[PDB]
Amino acid sequence: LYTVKAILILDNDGDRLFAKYYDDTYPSVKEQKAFEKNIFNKTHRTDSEIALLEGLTVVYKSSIDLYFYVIGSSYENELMLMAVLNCLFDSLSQMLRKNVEKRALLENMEGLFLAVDEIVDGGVILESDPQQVVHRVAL
Amino acid sequence: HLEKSAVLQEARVFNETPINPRKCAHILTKILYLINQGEHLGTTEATEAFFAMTKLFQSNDPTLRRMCYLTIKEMSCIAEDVIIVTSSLTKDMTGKEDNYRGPAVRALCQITDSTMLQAVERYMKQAIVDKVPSVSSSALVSSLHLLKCSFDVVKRWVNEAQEAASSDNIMVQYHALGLLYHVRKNDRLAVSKMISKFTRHGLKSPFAYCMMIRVASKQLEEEDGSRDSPLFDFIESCLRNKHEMVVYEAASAIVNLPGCSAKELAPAVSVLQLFCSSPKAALRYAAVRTLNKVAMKHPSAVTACNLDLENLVTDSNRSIATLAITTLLKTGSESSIDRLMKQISSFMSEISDEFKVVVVQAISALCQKYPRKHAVLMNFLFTMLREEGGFEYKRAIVDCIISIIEENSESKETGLSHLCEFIEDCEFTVLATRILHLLGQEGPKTNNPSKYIRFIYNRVVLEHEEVRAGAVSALAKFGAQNEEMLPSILVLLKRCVMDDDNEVRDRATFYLNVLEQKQKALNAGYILNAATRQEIFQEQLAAVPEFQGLGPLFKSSPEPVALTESETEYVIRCTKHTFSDHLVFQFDCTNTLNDQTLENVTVQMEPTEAYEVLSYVPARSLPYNQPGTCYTLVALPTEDPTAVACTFSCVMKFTVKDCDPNTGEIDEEGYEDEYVLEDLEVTVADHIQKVMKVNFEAAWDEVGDEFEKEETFTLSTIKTLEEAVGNIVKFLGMHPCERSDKVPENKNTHTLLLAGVFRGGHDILVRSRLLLLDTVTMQVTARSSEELPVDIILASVG
Amino acid sequence: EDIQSVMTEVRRSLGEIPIVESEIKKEAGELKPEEEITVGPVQKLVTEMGTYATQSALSSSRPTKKEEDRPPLRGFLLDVAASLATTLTKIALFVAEAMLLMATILDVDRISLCLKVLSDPVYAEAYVHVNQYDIVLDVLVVNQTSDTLQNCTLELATLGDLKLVEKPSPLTLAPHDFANIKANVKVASTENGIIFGNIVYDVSGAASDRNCVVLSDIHIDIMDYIQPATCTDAEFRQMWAEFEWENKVTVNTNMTDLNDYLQHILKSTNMKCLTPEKALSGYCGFMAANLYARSIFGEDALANVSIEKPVHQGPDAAVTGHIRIRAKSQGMALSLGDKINLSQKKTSL
Repeated sequence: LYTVKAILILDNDGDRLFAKYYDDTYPSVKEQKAFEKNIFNKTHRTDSEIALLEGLTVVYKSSIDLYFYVIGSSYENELMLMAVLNCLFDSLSQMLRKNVEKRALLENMEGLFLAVDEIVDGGVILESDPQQVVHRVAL
Repeated sequence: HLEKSAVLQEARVFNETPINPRKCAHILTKILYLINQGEHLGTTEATEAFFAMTKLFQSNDPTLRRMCYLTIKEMSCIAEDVIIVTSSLTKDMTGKEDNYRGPAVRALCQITDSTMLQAVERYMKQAIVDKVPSVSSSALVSSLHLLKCSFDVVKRWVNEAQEAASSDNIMVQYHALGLLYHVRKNDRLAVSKMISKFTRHGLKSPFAYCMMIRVASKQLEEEDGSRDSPLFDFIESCLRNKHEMVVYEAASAIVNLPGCSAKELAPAVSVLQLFCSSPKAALRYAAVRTLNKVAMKHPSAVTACNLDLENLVTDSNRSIATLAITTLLKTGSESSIDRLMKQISSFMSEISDEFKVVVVQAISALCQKYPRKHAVLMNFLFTMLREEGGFEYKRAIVDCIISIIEENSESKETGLSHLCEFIEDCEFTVLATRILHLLGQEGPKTNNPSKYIRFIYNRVVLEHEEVRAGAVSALAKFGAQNEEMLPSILVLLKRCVMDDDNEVRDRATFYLNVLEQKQKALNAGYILNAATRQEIFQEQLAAVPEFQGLGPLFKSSPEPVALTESETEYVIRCTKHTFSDHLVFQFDCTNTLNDQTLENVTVQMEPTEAYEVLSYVPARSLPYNQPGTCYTLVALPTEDPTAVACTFSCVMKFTVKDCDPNTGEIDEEGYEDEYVLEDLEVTVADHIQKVMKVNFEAAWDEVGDEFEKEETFTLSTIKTLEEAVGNIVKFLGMHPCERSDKVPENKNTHTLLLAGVFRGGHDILVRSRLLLLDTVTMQVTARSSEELPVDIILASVG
Repeated sequence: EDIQSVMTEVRRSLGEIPIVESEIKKEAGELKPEEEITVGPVQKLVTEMGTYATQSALSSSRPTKKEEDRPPLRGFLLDVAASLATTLTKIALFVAEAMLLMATILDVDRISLCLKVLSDPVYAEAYVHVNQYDIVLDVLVVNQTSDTLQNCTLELATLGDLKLVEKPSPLTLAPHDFANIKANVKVASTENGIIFGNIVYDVSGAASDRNCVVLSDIHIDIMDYIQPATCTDAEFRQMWAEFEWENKVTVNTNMTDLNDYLQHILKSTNMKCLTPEKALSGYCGFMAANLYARSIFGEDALANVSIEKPVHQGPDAAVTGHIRIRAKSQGMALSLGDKINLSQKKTSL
């Protein structure tokens, strides 16, 4: 619910190759990096089952190559929240026939992008399951 | 990498017709990438880009249709024109590539404007409403950003508008409701009848449920009415399904028991607790911290041990580590187990999911439950704290020290003893600064001089001009106060301990020199650093000068009356004031609606039981949420039978003027309507001071002598005072007496011989002999030193 | 005024960190010339712009502290003849022009702007005598034996910074006879790292003897070994902190004042307290005594013990002073704190 501070897909070199601040109210590319730094540096590819930072939900994940960040508020249950996060790995994996890689990332961004807008759009998750998508999309 | 430049040049690619969707798309992609990564640039170029891009648009090249959406999408609250597409939007609108249509509208809406708002509208209406769920969704999202801006344009449509929200897809159903988050922001009543709709049907989206919960909950705090059945109803509903989140959600708030609900709910909860109890919902941790609150009830507590023991045991899962601290805390602990744990902790804390942070939080809680208190623990802890350490204690210390002060701890001798020592050989200059400052104030109120000195010397012992310096500064509050031996010696010491090292020399010299400069006693001082309540109201009232008599206020209102009921636009609370001569009703308020400001305001009162009516006063202007004063004035007749208790009839008159709150307008025109004004009744307690007599014996009789009226009733269906009692103590506001007041939850006989003095000076006196034979027959006397009161009391008491 | 102008100029020229209120105080003196010789309100205005600037900056936010203000006097300091002057200052606590200038100056604002721009018969008795370095073995083997009874066996060894080194050769236990058997030990060599000594030693059962004594020693302690040694105090402090922190033991309790007591302990360990400040080991003192010593195999050991000290209804017949012991290994170091603890008092060993 207009609830994504950003969803970022971050490299684990603290880099971010995706960020959409769906919702935002703080700025700076730097501060974004800084903010990123404290937490990323700290989580350092390691993640947690759950993590709350800022009273805010941090659901983040890692892949086998990439670090997934979503920032949200601990003010909206894990199970769902994760479900979207889950949705993110999985569909990308199946559809593409391949999940995220650094390589994958490097060849083309777009698909992520395409997906992303569809799934979520700002601080409101319009959707969180693949299938609909799968049919819906045909690129 | 990113850079704008290639691309602007590269815009000439637009010039080709032989292109591949891929080829261009990529180029398009490149620009978008710089940006996805981040870019910043000029409008001119953007505008240009548009044109350039825009330029291309023969095709339906589908792919082409998307990219632009993006592109455009990039611009929304910080845009550049709107018009250009327009056609293109319409083109979709008649044009069945369904798909496409939806993305485009959506961007526009942060970017929007009102004229242009006009545009979509008949259709739009349709459109939101239209067909396949998919399309409809697309529609929705679009508003919201426009809602930022506004959305009321929409809003209006509403009686009619909502009904379509009626759904047949889950996902959708969930969605409908948030828009209703703002809908319910707008309205509460609506919900209520509404709920019975929400309540009415079982729901689809777990998701839909959730918003309701918050809400539902939100409602509950003060009570969501007789949640009994609803709460219950809900209770199942939250309770089970195939979607976990609800059960949990419900669970955390709902406890209820300090000697309260625990019934089913504890079992269900237990099913859950246990069920969760290994990261099903790693959620479980948070809850214990507050969401599902714990501070227990006594047998209840004992039961809790096992669950906490699992976490305590497991030591893993970030979600686990946190959980360990809250559960243990909330439920509390025995000393003994702590011991086992201290060792566990010894390893654990450093990183064990990065335990230190949870722990600092835990620790902050520790400092609080014992902030220098269970000092033995504080010391055990202290030893341990320092010990287990790392370094990370310091941070904690900032809290801990603070805690100790909060108590203003008293096993300081010991507490301090540990602190002092350890800190010495637990280092960090920084801590010292803080503590110094505090200590600085405290000194000889807590004695133990030799020790304290003993310490102090040590603190200084350390090098640092700076470290040294603090002992002297702390000392000033101390010195000045002196202790169990200090003044003589205090004088001796500064002498005994002295230093060179220039600026360090200087510090000694200077303090001295400073010392040198004031009489040390003085030195220390500088450096170291009726005509009631209601009468006041008679005066407060006095600043006005339109009077037509007043007097001095005698007593004031026994109860202020809201003259407009609850949360009304013209919300009124009124207070009534009595003087020996006049009574003023001064009217307190919040011309409520931001709709209105009321102007040309005066207050009518029309009376039944006497007062001479001098004037109705109103406030000149009353804007929203802001007391202003209006008054109504009377002079009080005192020696008449029936002449100061009155009910007065109220009608509010005003010329009603509309507001723009943004920036208003205040103009001569606007038209009146008048609204009913609530009654004012005047009491026998706005006027009276309740008393004890100057001469009861005599007075008691005497008051009879001159004054006395009577009423008798014989009570045959009820043999209880109590009804009578409710009207009399309370109406008169006087004292029941002659040690003839008291009755337990029963009593055989009762007299109130009762007192206070009425306005206009003279007194109003009452004797109520209530007599129980076993019927009650009773003699009520009112006797008075004022004529108007005897008739009055008999009435008034009712 | 020359000085004043210079100060202002230099101040302007700098800006990039510092700390001084103290300086302000330093220029001022009890009295001093300021302005023409007086320009009253205008002069109050004079104080207001020059000082305000210092202040404006002051009012602004910080990084590392520079110094938390304690300018209480600072306030008088800014605002018969002497008495009159004082009164004027209190009241305060051309003029118009000065005030205006101060306002203009008002330097956090400036900083902010800059930032924006940037953006057995045989009885043998023996004891040890350690006579001067040399730990020497008094042995009485008295062979009150009925003959130079046959004797067993003895073995040499590396020892610590010592090595045992002599045996009187024969092995008879001459009848009814008393003998002095000397062992010199070699006192500067043989490392054996069996600390505190306490190393097993053999006298053997090897001839008119079925057994004997195998012994480990005990009786080998520190307090003695170390000699006093000395330091420059500033450096010392620095060092004190710097050293092998890792040991401490507490002083608290005795039979004496630390005058006699301290002397006794000092002599006992043969070690140094480096320096006094007369603050007073008498009226109380509330003295912390710094002690240093260097030994025979060269460890330097550092102490700060901080101690209450005897004196009627004032303080000291315990301590509750902490003896902070630094010696490189904690194990000897603490042990030293103990050792001293043994040393501290005087009672039945």
